[PDB]
Amino acid sequence: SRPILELKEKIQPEILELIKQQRLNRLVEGTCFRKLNARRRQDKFWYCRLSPNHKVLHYGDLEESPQGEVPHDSLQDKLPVADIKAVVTGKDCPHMKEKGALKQNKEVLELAFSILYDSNCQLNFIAPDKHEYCIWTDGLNALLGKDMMSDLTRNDLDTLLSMEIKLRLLDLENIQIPDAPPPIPKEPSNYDFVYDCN
Amino acid sequence: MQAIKCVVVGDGAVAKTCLLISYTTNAFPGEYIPTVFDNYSANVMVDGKPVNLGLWDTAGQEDYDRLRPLSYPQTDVFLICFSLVSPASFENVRAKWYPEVRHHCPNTPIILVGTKLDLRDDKDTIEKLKEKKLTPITYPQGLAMAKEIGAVKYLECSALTQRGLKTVFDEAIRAVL
Amino acid sequence: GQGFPSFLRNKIFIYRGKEYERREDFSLRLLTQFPNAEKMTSTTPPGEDIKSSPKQYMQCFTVKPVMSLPPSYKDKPVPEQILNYYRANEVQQFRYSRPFRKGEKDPDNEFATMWIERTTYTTAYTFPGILKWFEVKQISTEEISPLENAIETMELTNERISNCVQQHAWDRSLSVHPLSMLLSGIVDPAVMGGFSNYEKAFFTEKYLQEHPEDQEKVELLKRLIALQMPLLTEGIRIHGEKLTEQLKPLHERLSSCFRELKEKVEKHYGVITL
Repeated sequence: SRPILELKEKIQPEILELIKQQRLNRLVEGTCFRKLNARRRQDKFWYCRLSPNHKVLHYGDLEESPQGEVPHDSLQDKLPVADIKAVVTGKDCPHMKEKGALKQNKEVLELAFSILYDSNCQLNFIAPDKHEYCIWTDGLNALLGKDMMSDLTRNDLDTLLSMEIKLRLLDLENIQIPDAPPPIPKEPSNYDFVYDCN
Repeated sequence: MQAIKCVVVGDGAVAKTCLLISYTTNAFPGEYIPTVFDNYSANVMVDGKPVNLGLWDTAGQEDYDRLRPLSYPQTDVFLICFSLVSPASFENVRAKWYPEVRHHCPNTPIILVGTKLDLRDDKDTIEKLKEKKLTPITYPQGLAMAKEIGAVKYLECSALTQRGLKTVFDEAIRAVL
Repeated sequence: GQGFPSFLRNKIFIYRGKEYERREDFSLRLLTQFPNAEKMTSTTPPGEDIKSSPKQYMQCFTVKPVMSLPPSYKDKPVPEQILNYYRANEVQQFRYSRPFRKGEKDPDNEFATMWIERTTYTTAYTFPGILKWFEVKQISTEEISPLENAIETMELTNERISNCVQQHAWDRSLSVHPLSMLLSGIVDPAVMGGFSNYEKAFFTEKYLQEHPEDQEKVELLKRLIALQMPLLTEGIRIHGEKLTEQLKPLHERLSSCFRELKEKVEKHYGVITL
């Protein structure tokens, strides 16, 4: 399967961009995200919707909505996409290093993600669990245009790439691929096609 | 329909009046028009209902310490101000402005505000401060002074960009609200 | 820009914003409406390259809704409500002020350079209309001398003081804080003294050499402040009606400086009060 694997991984990008646009759709549809220390009558749930233009983010201190996102002008409909330095995930979050009343417990160690903007403002947000946490990080790096950080994303990569290559090997059934490519027959330099074109 | 009293002090070397008038004028950055009078006002909606307000433009000369406190009584909030790029302004605030203000009105929410945020990281301004042996003093120590007073908020804004400026005024209004 | 659709490219529009939309709130709301959400900084003049260049460029700024003429109202003592309605509604003209330095940048003084290129806008249809916006139909500029600058600043000052005078003269359960606002700001141009600025800039004989023939305006300013002064008198007495013990030091300072400026205009300015 050496030529098989080479050909398989070598036609990569289509699956990757499909995954990324799916992440884009997921960010736009979004959900009600989780705040920090929403205990004393604070809305833990609040939606963060990406623009269909994927350039502004509709988010803010929205209410405890179990239905999820409500389409409207969120408390802030803009997140400057063009200037986000990064999102800190894990211990890099300054809110995690808090030792006062905003102490995030070690149980949100993988729900800590803070959008970097204004060089001093951060958005220390919490995800309900791991898979969507990785999903949102993936969506952000898709806005960032770099690699993904969802295990499920690598899952999708391998599985769909395998499906596609598997559905191509139908022509080559009962046939073998010389690992060394077959020698190219010498094409006569004349292009005077005896038969007409098209 | 209601109005809010709001005082602003500070040394005259920072020209906070420029900031205030630029905000109220809704003007383009670097496009404000200097008036002949002080104590500007505006009517602003922050939440639910629009509210009136007025900003006591108080001159920061040491001598007018006789007239300035007479304006203090029954002011809903006060805004202490400084220059982020003037260590001398820091010395005045921590040494003169903050002490005497907290003395005068110990019972009122306070917000500290930076200035010349663009000039904070202005490399030429920074190198001028260094060669003049002054410090382009940054946020975390401003946050330290905010903790020092426990001000309800501290923010840094700029006039040439009006960045956070709207946020500055909104935080000021919602300090009461 | 050029990426704009045909009817949008290189076109100027005026938008009847909400009751209290800040310039940048509306700006961002429009950014929602558009990709390539950028702003040039040369707010007043156009950009020739971007008259033809792609990459749509935008700019937002409040303009002044030029006061309409309520017909047959020009002189009757009609109450304010009518006019404040007419103040912003049923309007077509829009001016936009323009700062400019024209003169020496003397340190203590800004008015030695102050010239304003107010830009007037006339649209096709009068707000409000079927659409919450409209293109400009004709655009024009203005030019304002520091003489004029002083003139109209003084004017708007006077009518504002009037405005507060009658609004608090009609309503009783009314905040005294605006009275504090005004009376303070006018009484002490504390950060910088506008009156002495007028004196140094215009009342000086040096201006009468720079503009000898254009002395017919310093007399106008003298008349302006002279008409101001009794309005200041009614402001003082209105405060006395609204005076409180906290305002009492305030009120005495106001009143003392008020007669101070009284005699200053009467004799030091040598201007004749009515």
